[PDB]
Amino acid sequence: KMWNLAERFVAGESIESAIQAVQALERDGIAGNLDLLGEFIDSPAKCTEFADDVIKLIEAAHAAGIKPYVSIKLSSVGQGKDENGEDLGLTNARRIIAKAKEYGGFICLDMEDHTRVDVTLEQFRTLVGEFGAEHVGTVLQSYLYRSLGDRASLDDLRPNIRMVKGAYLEPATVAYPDKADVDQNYRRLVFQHLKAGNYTNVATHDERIIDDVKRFVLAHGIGKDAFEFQMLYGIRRDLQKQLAAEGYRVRVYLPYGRDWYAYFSRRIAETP
Ligand SMILES: Cc1cc2c(cc1C)N(C[C@H](O)[C@H](O)[C@H](O)COP(=O)(O)OP(=O)(O)OC[C@H]1O[C@@H](n3cnc4c(N)ncnc43)[C@H](O)[C@@H]1O)c1[nH]c(=O)[nH]c(=O)c1N2
Repeated sequence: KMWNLAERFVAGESIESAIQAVQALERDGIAGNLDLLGEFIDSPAKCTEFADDVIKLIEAAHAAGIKPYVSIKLSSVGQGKDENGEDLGLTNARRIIAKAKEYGGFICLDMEDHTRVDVTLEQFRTLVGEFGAEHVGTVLQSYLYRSLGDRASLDDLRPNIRMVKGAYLEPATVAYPDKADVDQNYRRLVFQHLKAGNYTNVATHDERIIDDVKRFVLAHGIGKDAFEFQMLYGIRRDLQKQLAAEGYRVRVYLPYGRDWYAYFSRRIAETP
């Protein structure tokens, strides 16, 4: 009965359970951000199957009257694999974004470990050019030394970017080892993106940072339509509700699927 526990953080194992969970968030004035979980994705066949499963999700969400908003890791759809002379991740991402876009939806390219940052930001730029900044977004992680520079380099795209602290175990040659620096850099990324007038998703459960961002938005006259807070399903549900009740946009990341063990284990690891 790991599931009796994991149900807090994972919508369920089916597309149906995910849609039901988005519908519940929506009834509470909160948007959803769907994440298909998968573990075996280590072959071009399986990466493309995964992409097809994300597309089936997008169709089901659209059928259920939900604007598709889905986050994917490009490695899961073939990033770094060549199929007939083109990168499989880019090929599959195009299929997935085109389908989301047809239904007025949006895809976020999540950011993986440091080895995939350059390719992801190159691919993101390509895809923004093909589909528009209103339909594809990405993520920057405040623990990396390179992130402030990366954010500034994307300003010409006026891009939708989610700021996160960072999820991977990265060495000190790549990521600030001091949590104080990670947190200060997080504010810097959020504030520079907001000052540039780009749509910003403030993905954090750190209430001190949440309060400071509220302060910043107030002091700078930034509208509550210009950014949103984002949280993982099941973490600080009280803040999710409170921020929605105070007029902020809140969008909750909802993982689903049969392969939930690793995701669930990371939620357990991060228990305060
Ligand atoms: C919507 C969204 C989307 C993503 C990500 C986060 C979110 C919210 N992340 C993960 C992110 O990098 C970061 O690891 C987590 O958000 C945790 O960091 P915090 O900002 O919550 O602060 P921090 O880790 O400091 O935690 C702050 C507080 O939040 C609460 N909290 C956090 N985790 C909890 C838990 N498991 N159980 C109970 N309470 C908990 C506790 O109160 C804790 O003190 C991510 N990372 C990445 O590298 N690439 C990505 O694409 C993404 N995508």
